[PDB]
Amino acid sequence: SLVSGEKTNFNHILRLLNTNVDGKQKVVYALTQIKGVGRRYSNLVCKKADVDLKKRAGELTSEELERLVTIIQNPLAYKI
Amino acid sequence: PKWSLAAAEALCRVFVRLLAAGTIINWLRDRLSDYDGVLLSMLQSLAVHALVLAMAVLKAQAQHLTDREEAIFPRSFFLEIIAVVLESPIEHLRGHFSENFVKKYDDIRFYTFEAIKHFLTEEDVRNNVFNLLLSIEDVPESNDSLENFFIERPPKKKHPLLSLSQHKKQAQEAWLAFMHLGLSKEQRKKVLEVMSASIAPWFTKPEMLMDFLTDCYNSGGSVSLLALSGVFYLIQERNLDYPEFYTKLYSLLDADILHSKYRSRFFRLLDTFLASTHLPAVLVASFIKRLARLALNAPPSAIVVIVPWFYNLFKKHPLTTFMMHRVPRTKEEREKLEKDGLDDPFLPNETDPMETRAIDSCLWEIVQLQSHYHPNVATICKIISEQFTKQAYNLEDFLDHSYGSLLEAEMTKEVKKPPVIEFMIPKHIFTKAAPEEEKKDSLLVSLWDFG
Amino acid sequence: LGTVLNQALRTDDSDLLESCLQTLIIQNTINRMDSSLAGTLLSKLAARMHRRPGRAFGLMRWIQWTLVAHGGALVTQPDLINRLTELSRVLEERSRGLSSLLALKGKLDMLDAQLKYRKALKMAG
Amino acid sequence: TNDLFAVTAGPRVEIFSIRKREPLKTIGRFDSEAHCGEIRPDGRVLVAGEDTGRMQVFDVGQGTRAVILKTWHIHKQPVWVTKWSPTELTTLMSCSDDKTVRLWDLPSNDPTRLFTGHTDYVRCGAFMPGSANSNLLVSGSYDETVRVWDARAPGGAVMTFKHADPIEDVLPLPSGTTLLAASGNAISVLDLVAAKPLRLITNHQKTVTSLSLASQGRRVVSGSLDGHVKVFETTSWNVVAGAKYPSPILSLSVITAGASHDDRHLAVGMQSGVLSIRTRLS
Amino acid sequence: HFHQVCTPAMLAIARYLGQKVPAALSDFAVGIYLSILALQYQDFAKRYVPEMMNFLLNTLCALAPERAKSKLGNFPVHEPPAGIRIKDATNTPIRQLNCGDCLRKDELSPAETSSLQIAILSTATAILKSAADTWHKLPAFIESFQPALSVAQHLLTKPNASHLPSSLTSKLNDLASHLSRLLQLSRLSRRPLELHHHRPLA
Repeated sequence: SLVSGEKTNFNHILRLLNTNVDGKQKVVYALTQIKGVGRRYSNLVCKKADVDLKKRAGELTSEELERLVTIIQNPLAYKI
Repeated sequence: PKWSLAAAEALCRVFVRLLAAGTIINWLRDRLSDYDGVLLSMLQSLAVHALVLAMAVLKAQAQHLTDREEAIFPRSFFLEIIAVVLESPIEHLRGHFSENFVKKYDDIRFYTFEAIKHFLTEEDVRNNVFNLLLSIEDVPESNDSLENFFIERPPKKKHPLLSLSQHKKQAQEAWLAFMHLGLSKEQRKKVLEVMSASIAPWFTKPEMLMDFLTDCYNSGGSVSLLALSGVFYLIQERNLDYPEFYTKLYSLLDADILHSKYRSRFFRLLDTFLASTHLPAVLVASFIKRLARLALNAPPSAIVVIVPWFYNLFKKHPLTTFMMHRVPRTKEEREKLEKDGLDDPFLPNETDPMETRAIDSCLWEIVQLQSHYHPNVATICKIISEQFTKQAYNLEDFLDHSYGSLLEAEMTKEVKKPPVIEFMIPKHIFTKAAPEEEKKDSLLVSLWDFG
Repeated sequence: LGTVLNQALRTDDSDLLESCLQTLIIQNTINRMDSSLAGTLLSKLAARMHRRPGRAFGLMRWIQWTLVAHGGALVTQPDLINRLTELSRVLEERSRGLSSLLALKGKLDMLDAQLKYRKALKMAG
Repeated sequence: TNDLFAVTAGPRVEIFSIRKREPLKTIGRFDSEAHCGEIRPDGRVLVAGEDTGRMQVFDVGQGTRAVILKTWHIHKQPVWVTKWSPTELTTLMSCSDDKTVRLWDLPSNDPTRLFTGHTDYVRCGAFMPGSANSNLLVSGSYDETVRVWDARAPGGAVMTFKHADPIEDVLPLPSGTTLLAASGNAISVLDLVAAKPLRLITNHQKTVTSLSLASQGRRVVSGSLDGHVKVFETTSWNVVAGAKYPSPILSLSVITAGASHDDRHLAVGMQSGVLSIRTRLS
Repeated sequence: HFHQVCTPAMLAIARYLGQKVPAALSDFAVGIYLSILALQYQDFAKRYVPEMMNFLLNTLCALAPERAKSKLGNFPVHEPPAGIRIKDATNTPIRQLNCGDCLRKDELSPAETSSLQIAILSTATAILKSAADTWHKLPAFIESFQPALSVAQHLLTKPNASHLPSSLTSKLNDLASHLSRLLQLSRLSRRPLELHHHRPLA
């Protein structure tokens, strides 16, 4: 009768650097949903970010969310 | 005794130099024994600098009072240092000892724990050692997370001082010694407060905490509210149970918890316990209805906590929203209900929450609490009244709210926006009758004599 | 650790059994624990008696204190005598050699005592 | 005969190979969740239910095939369990979490039948094994109630047993006589021919998560939030054996090989997101 | 609805009302004073003060003629620490409360304490009567005034009516009859809730 639901709340709106509205479709679909960011560049971001593509939005904890945030602010000190 | 202290520190200097360098050796060690006595005196004297001198010569003893490479230092003499530290009334001595040495070094931590074990094996000193155990807070995570030693990082590679399980074992033995000699009521309270964060992690096997915690938890009341944190801790880490958990919580939540100071931590445990997945609608409706009847007597600084949580529970289960909106379906019961008003089938003071009939109740509590003297409380029930737009209301923006917070809010408002006043003031503010003005008197004057 | 004991023995745990057996508080736990669970304990400690007979310092004191606190449990439910009856055969295998296990020591312990002397001749030498 | 079996953990399902013990194909075509993946015993079509209340049904070959056949969103409320009929190739059941249990045939776009009667969260249910057990369906709830309905009379339950615990799991015996109802730390065997309870058995601290049938319809296994897996007889129902897992488990099944249904291996799915598979080979 | 000065004073009443487990009859009297103050604050804008109702029922049980035994509301019953409760003084009549009662007296005479406690009880009866009058609306009426009837009939018991005079007995009987009549009113007027009868958008 006591089953932990520490992950079941995921299907909701997320705020980001430009948009405040973001549901869950895919990690690369959300990063394409971000304005000015395309599909292949988004694939580059996730492979550099070590975040697994198989996962979805809402499945991602704080430090790696903000890691994606930092590496979408700066694309140069991380090599490109 | 300042020149005595100067002679003492120069004596430590020449002692560590003669050790680091190296029929006569008997007196050469007699010097060090009488110096142990002299350092006991200078520690009972400044005492902080004498303690620095003590740790320095303890390092020198480990370093060069042996023929092996193995740096053994006197556990006995260190235990005497431990005893005089815990017996001396100098709180600054104890603070310097804790911060500068024990909060830094793992050798000092472990051998301190074993010295505590012996020293408590053999009330003021109880409170001193208790405050030191409370001063030790952080738990290392791994054997390579230990990674700092005052003396002799061992090349054994299976050393007990190298093994993190032995450190938790020795701290655990010191803690078992303290609890078995028995601690005060308030000491027990502080342990039950800070247990799950810095004590219950420090145990290899906290199952004796399972026993003592279920004791002080079935005792009842505020101590059970404090003990619930450790019960949930053990349920997470080493998943032993309780027979009927949610019914025990149903009995546990009562009138005075909304005025308790530990209600914030309790509410956080409440949110995760009712944020578990496999819960029935009758059970969550039971908890909602009881906390509603309690909200009829709650502080506003607790109402602001409880009702966004109500919003989230209505989100996480939509079937209980007939307590939000119950439509009579048939005109027959419509006629019966306009004939005689509906009675609440909710059974207060009922034992088991799954068999309380909070199903088919309604939240007349919140439709009344809408008319509250506080405007943000009026709005925080109005969010229940209006619409379910937002996906989630976080609880950290409503916990840690008190009347202090509300007063500093109204104080951190503007110094004055141009306000409004009540016009046509009666002159009969304190007049008992005022029967020629036809204005009804102040009831405070009608019930309080002013003469 | 009495509720820990009770939990372990009514789900048939061995790890939690081992957590209680690794550790005075023994007295506390058994005067805490219950009755039919004490019979279950007695049965599987008999299993332990058979399968590993090394140093007995802990668990044979444990069955002492078991029969102290709830030894009268198994007269009030006596039908499980084979709980006790199966102890009642292990004990006499456990005493076979005691027909001559003191005949072990005395000839040997003198030979011990002879080296205590042959040590004593030499550390002064 | 197949090498196919499917798991779900969160919003996706995952069919796995028996042979290589590997995730054969992952399916994330579900909107919110995936409460139970179930493949028709023919062995090519899966059906699952999300937390949005929708259920999907779709076909798969032997690789990565995800061709969506049909779906339904009529529950308007989370559908927890659904099951094919072990006899027909056409009809299924679905307990939705509200009160509703209902019967569907794959041709139309409407449910063939619908039973009510439950009151709290109804979260388990299945068909009735037996040749004579033609049209019969059991479902257990959080209302401490199990109810069995005949299909020909869509009135009330043909029978209903009440426990003192929210009933965690349900399954009947392939002989067509009795059923085990898992309620809390205790599970009750109850006769369905005379509608009488047979025996309550508990050996658990925490509530049993999942129960299952073993070797030849011959041994039952129970798994509890104590991380606890137990095996019992089906004649004496005594404690036969058991093991422990480092997390509170949530689901379990031992799966077989083929003809004679000799068991291959156990897979248990835990709270900490681990499907362990202990294998015995002959 | 909001004032930068007025309702912060209501918040001050809330603090010293919900808090302050009373340790003296001066604390009893100042609680009564701010109770009638919050009455005046919340008259003809009928908002709700749970701290007020809590402290009212709390002083009704804390004047403790026999004891607060069991099943008395969901308000926190506290203890009269120095025996702050009425004794068998049925002859000291009621009187009207004064600001001198805001001064502590440890040398206080038992006759003065009995007259003061009986005055506190009569004034509290008047407070509960006026509160029922101004709060006959607000459909949690039954669920907020059933403990009032509970403490009422508990003090209407004979081991408490022995210590109470006939004046306090008649006051309490009038309050009990009025509260029963109003509970019948609120029960006949009680309806289920249909909150979000939402107007659908185009």
